Amino acid sequence: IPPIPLLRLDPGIPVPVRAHEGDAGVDLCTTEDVIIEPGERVLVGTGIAVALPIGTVGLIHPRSGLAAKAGLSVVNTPGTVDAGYRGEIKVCLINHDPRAAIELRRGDRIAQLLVQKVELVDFVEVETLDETARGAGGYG
Amino acid sequence: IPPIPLLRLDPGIPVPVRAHEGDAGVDLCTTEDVIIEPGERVLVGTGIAVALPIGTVGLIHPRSGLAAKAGLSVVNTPGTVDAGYRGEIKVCLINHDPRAAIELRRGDRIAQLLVQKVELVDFVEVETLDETARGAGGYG
Amino acid sequence: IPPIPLLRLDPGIPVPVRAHEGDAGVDLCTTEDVIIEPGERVLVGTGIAVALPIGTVGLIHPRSGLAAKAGLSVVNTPGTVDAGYRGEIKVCLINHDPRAAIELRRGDRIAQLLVQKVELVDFVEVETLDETARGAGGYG
Ligand SMILES: O=c1ccn([C@H]2C[C@H](O)[C@@H](COP(=O)(O)O)O2)c(=O)[nH]1
Ligand SMILES: O=c1ccn([C@H]2C[C@H](O)[C@@H](COP(=O)(O)O)O2)c(=O)[nH]1
Ligand SMILES: O=c1ccn([C@H]2C[C@H](O)[C@@H](COP(=O)(O)O)O2)c(=O)[nH]1
Repeated sequence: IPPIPLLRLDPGIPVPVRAHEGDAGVDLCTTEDVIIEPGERVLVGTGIAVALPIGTVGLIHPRSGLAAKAGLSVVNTPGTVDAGYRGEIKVCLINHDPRAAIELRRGDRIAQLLVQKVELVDFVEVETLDETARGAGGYG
Repeated sequence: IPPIPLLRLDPGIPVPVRAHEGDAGVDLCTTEDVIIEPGERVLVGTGIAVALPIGTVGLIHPRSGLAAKAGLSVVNTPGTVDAGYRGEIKVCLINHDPRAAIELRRGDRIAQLLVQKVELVDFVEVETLDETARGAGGYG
Repeated sequence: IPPIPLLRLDPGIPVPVRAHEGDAGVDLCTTEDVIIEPGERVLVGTGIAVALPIGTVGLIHPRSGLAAKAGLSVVNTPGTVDAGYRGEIKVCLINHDPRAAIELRRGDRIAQLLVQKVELVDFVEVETLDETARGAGGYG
């Protein structure tokens, strides 16, 4: 698989690497210290820009450990990085703990980045849809 | 790629379109005005139904801008739209800001819809699993 | 498609099944009773371990009904289960309702598990990225 071009915007942030051979994501870091009070959110930079190939999408997922241990998550999760995006990747972090603030230092790992294929499809208006077993059963 | 049949249930909502050639998602709108007080959630309709082909899934992701700027997100994110679903697509919105209510008007864009392949696999019970390097290391 | 080896760690939890032929996910249950007070979170076990093949990822999504009806969600959503993981799958649940606690009993369905392909790519540092129409337009 062709590697993804990565631009290091911040010399103090390492190039992300895959920790185990089949791991879905690579770690993303914050380029700045932040204290996130309970219920508050903050947008931080990751120090990198990428050129994802057309046909793929980058997905920003919360880190599992910080989620369970501190309530740290991502407001717009899964964060959606489009193939044509050439800016710095940013993460919108939120503290879901009711009591304890979260302190993050520059260089701390804050999220993980997955790359997947996406169907670049068009939607064609029709007058009727075919029928299925599941039907209109759903709870939005 | 074969286009996806789309049924317009609401004549006041446009047919979604892909804004740039490789963008992962298309915009979804609310069919109704809502004011979402801090910490509250609401289920809104999008005015469309689709027939996704077997082998794919529709994913409802929060919009990036509204997430960072107002704290708007989706409670069940990523919202999972099954291939056999033939009802109106709905979005369960939540206001994660601690202070400021969010006002959305009919026609406002509230989320984005991605289409991806999904593995329709069966799970076979075994007595033992093979071993790996990562192991049982995880923080749920 | 080759079925996924599943290890039942808890004899009181059923083997997950796909409810309709094209449904994206299978149901995951909690192995324990929990009461989740408003704004609080809890890590529960699902009673199963799996061996996902290299090249895939397991994704833990909130259940749609409980999200809209009770505010139940997943803190690290989408929960990311790596191919090399051989431990018990766990779910970090959170109550986003401001008022009403959520009571879940052992055996209740709490989430859904999807399986998708993931691109196991490397990132190669470059000095410059190519240019696109979308550009650096984004709201993290
Ligand atoms: O954000 C969502 C999530 C689900 N659904 C619809 C389409 C799904 O296939 C159906 C699933 O609901 P349950 O069958 O899981 O209740 O609900 C939505 O409209 N929006
Ligand atoms: O919702 C989740 C997320 C992760 N994991 C497990 C499987 C993952 O591969 C492992 C990853 O945890 P870390 O290695 O990132 O700590 O934890 C879960 O059981 N449930
Ligand atoms: O978590 C996120 C989400 C989005 N983006 C960037 C890359 C996206 O393509 C662009 C999309 O933003 P809008 O064009 O949707 O405003 O923002 C991020 O850096 N981080």
